[PDB]
Amino acid sequence: SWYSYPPPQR
Amino acid sequence: GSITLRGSAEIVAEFFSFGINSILYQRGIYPSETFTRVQKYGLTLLVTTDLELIKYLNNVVEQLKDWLYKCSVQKLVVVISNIESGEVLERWQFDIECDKTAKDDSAPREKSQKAIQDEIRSVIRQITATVTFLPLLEVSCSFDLLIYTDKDLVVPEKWEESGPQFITNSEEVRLRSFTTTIHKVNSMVAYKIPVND
Repeated sequence: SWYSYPPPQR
Repeated sequence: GSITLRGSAEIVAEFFSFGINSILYQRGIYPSETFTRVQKYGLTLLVTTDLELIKYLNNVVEQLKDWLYKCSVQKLVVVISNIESGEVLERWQFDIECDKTAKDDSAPREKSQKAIQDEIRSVIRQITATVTFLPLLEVSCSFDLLIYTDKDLVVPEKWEESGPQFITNSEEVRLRSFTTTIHKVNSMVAYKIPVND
């Protein structure tokens, strides 16, 4: 079970 | 204080933050006018004073301890993809081990810095080293931070429970690894493999 961290936006 | 993991987490925290920051410079996640070159772990490594990023890693480091150190942290992956139009091109993956059998806790200071210097030496170098090994590169790519746990990992909107995505087509190359009775850190980076057709 590993995580996924989303990137910025603007 | 009679802490335990905090010690390893201290080096592991600064270690990740240093190795990570360097990644952005080595990769090109933002203007180079924002980082500072320093001599840490006994060797020269670069860092950045990016508030937004510092805020990104702050939440990561803060929870890394609370969410990760309170659930066992084993590995870390970083998915870097060109935002302009290049999909996933670079994926930096490093392994993190916190606490390696030490119920005793009867030893003054349990943390290896020397062996650490060697790893961190190659970690900061391997990032910068491979880059030079790459035929130029600097795209406004996007970031994807991956964390590897063990037991059931409960996440809301902060992270995405998965990881197996293992990109689409990239080669992974080992750089260095270190394992101590107090912690183990591995290092391996992968990038998109050319020759699609």
